[PDB]
Amino acid sequence: DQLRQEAEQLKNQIRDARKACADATLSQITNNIDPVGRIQMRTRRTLRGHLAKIYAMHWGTDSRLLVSASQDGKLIIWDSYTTNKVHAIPLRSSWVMTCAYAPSGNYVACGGLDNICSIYNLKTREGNVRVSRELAGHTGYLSCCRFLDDNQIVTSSGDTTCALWDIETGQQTTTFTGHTGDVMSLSLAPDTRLFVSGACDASAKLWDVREGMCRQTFTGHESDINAICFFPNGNAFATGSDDATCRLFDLRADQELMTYSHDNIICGITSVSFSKSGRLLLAGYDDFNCNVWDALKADRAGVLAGHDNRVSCLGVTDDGMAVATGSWDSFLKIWN
Amino acid sequence: IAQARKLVEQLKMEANIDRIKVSKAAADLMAYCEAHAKEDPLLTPVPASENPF
Amino acid sequence: TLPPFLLDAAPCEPESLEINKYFVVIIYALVFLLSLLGNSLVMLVILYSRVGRSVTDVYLLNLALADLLFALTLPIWAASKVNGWIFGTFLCKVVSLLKEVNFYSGILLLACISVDRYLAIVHATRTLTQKRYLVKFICLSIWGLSLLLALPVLLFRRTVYSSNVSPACYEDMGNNTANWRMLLRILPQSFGFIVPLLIMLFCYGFTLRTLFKAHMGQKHRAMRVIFAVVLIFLLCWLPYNLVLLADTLMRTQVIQETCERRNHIDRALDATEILGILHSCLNPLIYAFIGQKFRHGLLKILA
Amino acid sequence: TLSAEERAALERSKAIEKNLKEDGISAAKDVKLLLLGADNSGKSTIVKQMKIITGIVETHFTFKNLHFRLFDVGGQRSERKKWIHCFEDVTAIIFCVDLSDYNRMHESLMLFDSICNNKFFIDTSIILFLNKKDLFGEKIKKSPLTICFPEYTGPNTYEDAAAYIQAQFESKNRSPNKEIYCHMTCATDTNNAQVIFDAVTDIIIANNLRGCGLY
Amino acid sequence: DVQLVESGGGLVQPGGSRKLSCSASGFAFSSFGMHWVRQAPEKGLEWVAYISSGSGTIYYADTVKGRFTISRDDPKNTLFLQMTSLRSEDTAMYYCVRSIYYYGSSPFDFWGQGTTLTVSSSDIVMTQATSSVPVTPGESVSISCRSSKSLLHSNGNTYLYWFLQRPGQSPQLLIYRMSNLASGVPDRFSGSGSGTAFTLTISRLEAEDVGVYYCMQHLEYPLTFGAGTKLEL
Amino acid sequence: PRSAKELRCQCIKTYSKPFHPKFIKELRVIESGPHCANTEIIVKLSDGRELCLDPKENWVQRVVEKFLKRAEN
Amino acid sequence: CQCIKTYSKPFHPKFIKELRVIESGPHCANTEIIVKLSDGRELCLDPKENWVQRVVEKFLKRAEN
Repeated sequence: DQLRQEAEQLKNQIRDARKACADATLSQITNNIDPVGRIQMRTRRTLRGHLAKIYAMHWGTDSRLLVSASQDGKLIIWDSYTTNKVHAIPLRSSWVMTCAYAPSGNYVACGGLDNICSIYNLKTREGNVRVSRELAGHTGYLSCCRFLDDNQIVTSSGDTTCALWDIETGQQTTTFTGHTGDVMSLSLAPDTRLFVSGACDASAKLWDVREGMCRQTFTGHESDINAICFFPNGNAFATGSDDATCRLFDLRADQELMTYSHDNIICGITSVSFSKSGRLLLAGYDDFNCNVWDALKADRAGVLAGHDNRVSCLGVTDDGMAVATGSWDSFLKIWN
Repeated sequence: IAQARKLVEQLKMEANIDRIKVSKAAADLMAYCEAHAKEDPLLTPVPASENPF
Repeated sequence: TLPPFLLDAAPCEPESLEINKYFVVIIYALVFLLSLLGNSLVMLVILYSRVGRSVTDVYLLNLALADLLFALTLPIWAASKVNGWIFGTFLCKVVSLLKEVNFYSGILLLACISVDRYLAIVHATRTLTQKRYLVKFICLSIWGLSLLLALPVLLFRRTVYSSNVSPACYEDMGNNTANWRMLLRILPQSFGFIVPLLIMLFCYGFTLRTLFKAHMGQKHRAMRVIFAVVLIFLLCWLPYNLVLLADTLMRTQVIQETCERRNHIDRALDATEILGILHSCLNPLIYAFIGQKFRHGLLKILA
Repeated sequence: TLSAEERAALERSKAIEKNLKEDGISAAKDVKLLLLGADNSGKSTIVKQMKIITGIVETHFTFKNLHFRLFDVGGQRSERKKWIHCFEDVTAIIFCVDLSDYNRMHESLMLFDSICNNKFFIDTSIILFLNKKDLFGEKIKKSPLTICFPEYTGPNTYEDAAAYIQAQFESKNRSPNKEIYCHMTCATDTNNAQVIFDAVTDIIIANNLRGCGLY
Repeated sequence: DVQLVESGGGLVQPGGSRKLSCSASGFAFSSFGMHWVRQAPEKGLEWVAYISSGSGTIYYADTVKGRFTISRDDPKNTLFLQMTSLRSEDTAMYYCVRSIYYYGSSPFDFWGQGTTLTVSSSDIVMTQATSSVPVTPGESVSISCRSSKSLLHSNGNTYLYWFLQRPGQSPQLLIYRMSNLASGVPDRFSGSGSGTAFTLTISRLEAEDVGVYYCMQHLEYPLTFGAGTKLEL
Repeated sequence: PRSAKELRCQCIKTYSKPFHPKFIKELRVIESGPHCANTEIIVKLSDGRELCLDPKENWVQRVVEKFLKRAEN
Repeated sequence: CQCIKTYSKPFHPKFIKELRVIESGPHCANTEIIVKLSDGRELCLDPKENWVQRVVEKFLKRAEN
């Protein structure tokens, strides 16, 4: 009972300190920057071959190779330039919710409702793709696998916790706890030393991969957070929730900078991605179309559209040349 | 009694953060998006001769 | 040196009326307008959104195109009925080709829709149902077959100038034209009435038999729709074919020939042609707008 | 596809696509059903021809040249709103209710109410199974059906009591284009597969009727 | 362990027919394209025939076009080569090579052990400058060969392959496009080039690097090898 | 002049009893064509009644020729 | 009567489809000949002209086939 009072006063101290740092909103300082106009993006490629809903997609580090997981139980690696299928990996469980690509192109980790993160080796001497390691230890559905190196991966689950794994040994090196709801997404910072995870408790909190410490927590959303992605400089991140609102939080100021809500938007955000410059905030919505937000003025700088069903995944190449979108209509479209 | 003991401990670390005014943070994010603005093929369309797609 | 007298060996002169002309013009104009509007609405509803384009959508699109072309050709036919064919030989050939092609296409598309429903209901759980995803090729084949069957109209038609009657866009196959015309009538009555009728009866009978045995809450409406479709097809096409067969029998002397019967047959032919022309207007209501999907689409578009 | 190496790469892609389409053909002869219900309600022992194969549990029994795949979602113990949309394309929902449990009956009704009116399952027909007729028949004599349902007013006979429970479950439908196929089952019933088969065939006709435009 | 073994060699009379079998064990044979390469006595390597994965695309050399035939038995993991009429030119050590083609693959990594066949009594021309190069260990060696056409495709890839045939062994792939090191080769090897002139450099040469070096083009069929540069110590 | 979609012969049967040409005043001959398979001869009688003659019968040719010859004078 | 003027340009009989002859009497003075051609035209021919007489006979002979 006494500690409960201590908990409350600590929140008041944080709120007062957080409010005292606020001097001017982001939309008030950059009011003199000229708008970026209309970003009209045209479909350049249409990747077909999936026979079920597409739930995840990750870009290769060379901005040419893609990976996509679907309910059909197939894992396809695409040549994004010539639309050729490089690999086709049959999964054990057809219920895959996330699917990641290694930064070196050697491995691919891709898992889901089976509570297991399966890692596949592409550069094998036998010419086929084999299941190198199956990571187990999560009691809930898996989401947002992210490779750190060729032998280190961070995973998120519905156990209200995320885990840091060692692919060689197979043991859970570090476990990050503190969430009070299913964790739906995570993103790795460019300096590969920090990451943020968005959970169902309407809170995203910054975690340290080396120490396993919740350095900071961020609030403001009214519903569960569905997606997250860092600003390109690794000093801010953007979240997407079922509240049909996008928000930009700053790690140094510990306060949200601006909101990306529009009166015509009803359905929540599914995916969040940034451009190479950090100016266009692309977000996928449940009303079958993606919107491009000017991340500095909260102005809709065009709409992608085109898809027939809910857009479930977004992806921007490392060089920023194209944007890949996946939806439940079993089609991947590449925009530019 | 043993569950919320760590809760106040986490809030103790979360309160001792060297915070920065949002005015400075907003300018820093503005500078980065303006500096690395010539290398964005999405904000400014790439020439058709340099478009792999 | 006695007057020969007359003992029924007299020329049977046709009877002409003008009220029928005005009525025919009004009916044809009304049918043209209704078919144009209905088919345009069906096409717009189907083509506005590419989401959920099923086999029935493709079939209805083809049927709408056929009916629209038929209705578009109707007005010149009405003018010809008013004052005979004055528009020349080339227009006679082209218009007759278009009309007959669209007629055959519409009938065969109705038969194909019947087969599609048979496969979708009777064999719902079997592996044969997977063979109905060939809508594009089947429709193309139906159009090709219609074009093949409409060739005789193109080849053997021109303007015939008679004495008792105004010029007609008729067939000129030589001194023996009557017999060749009677033979050519076999195609419209075989690939236009008998074969589609048998296919539709078989398919819809088995569909009704399967539906009556099920326990769904929507069985009754589907059964009523099937009955309405079958009865509409019969009402539209049976009388014309019956009168055509009666005329064919009269010419062949299987039945006795007299002026009264000839006049009655001509009047019945005109009335039955008018009656059968209503299919272009009644198809959009019977097949397209009797479904929830199309009605919801129409409501949405008007937003 | 100009270079010699790129010609073989295109040949590899086309060979991959052939197997992708072939696997899709073999994935159309199976019926995907969803198993739901409270614990200890017989949701794992419906059909004695199991042939099964913590998380998701599959069951792939076959009947009358048709493959039935049953997915048991119990044991996840997470928020259903995040992964129940994966089963948006299931053919039907199989719900198991235990009539001898007077305490979990209200818990079962909450489960049925949430699932039936879910936005993803607004058109998926439900095959509701009422288990353990004999156990319920003996239980009602010892304790009348009034502690669980105080609003009951009809006779204490088995026929009226069992039908009263059925009416409550169908009172939560509240939607068109959805039909609830009920059936009373016991422990020693072998024809559960037959009951599922006829319901699934009946559900397919209703969806086919809407697609064909007849309704 | 990836292992290709060939059998069916021997002494045959002119005009007869022989069949060579290449049984594979250690990799997915059904996904690889298999070549036949023959090496005449102390003359050099030469491409013969190629069959694609799934027996889809088949190619033959102009020398033995219409005379040889290649067949593929995927369920048995065996590759055949039936020769109809044999002249005195057919005598050579026939090798069996696997090849997989996709974006970023290595289509000439593994060569078979080879079998010896003895018989009793337009195209892209690649030329190697020299035939014997004496050198001592620790000294960098540069090997260069030219070509008729420009191997640099419009896609940006240059199709040049460098092989090393140690004495008494089978050729081993070192560089497969222009500078892409093969799997397991030492990092001291490096390659470069510009369109029609290419160089292979070996820094800090070791005693086991001696042998005959061949440069081959894969831009267009038929495949042509170089004259062959021999390193002496 | 009406319009019809079926063209038919103008005579069902033909008169068979030969008669003197003095009873003929008007003649009409229709060559066979798309409308009818046979040539048709129709003659007005003295009292105005119309008759259909047989184009191929022997006496009909004689009668037609005599009528035309007398009229042509 | 039914004719007023007659064509003065002889034409080939092959175009003559139908022929009609009306003898003179109380109704008129000169016998009238009305010919319906293949192109739909109706022409009145003077019986006293030689070409008309030959054309009528040619048509009659052809029609007897």
